[PDB]
Amino acid sequence: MQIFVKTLTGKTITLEVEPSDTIENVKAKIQDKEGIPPDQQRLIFAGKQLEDGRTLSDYNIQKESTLHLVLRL
Amino acid sequence: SELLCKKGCGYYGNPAWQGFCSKCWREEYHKARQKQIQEDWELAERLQREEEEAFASSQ
Ligand SMILES: [Zn+2]
Repeated sequence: MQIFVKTLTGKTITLEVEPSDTIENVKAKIQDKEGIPPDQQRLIFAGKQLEDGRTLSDYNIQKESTLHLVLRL
Repeated sequence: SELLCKKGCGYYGNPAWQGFCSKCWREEYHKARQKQIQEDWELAERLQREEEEAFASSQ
């Protein structure tokens, strides 16, 4: 399924994922397509920062769900 | 038979769509997404402003 990741600059990143994918795995995908190292990534969904060891399904992230991304400076 | 859409549009509701017809379900889904998207942006902005302050008191 695809999910969307919006940055604070208006940019939208499209990802191919599965519900059982870990947040860490999602961060690696973002690194593949945007070059951003995983440890700089802060992912947000439904009012929460996403923890690396949980799954997309743990947060009810479904098909066409949109997350937000902030970078550590 | 009276299992009409919960939004009173006149069409029949779907038990799988929590009592809504297709259109009303779709409208609710969009509004719910829009709200969480917007709120998640507010949070992200707050997080950015937190990063900017930590970077300032750093280097
Ligand atoms: Zn309806």
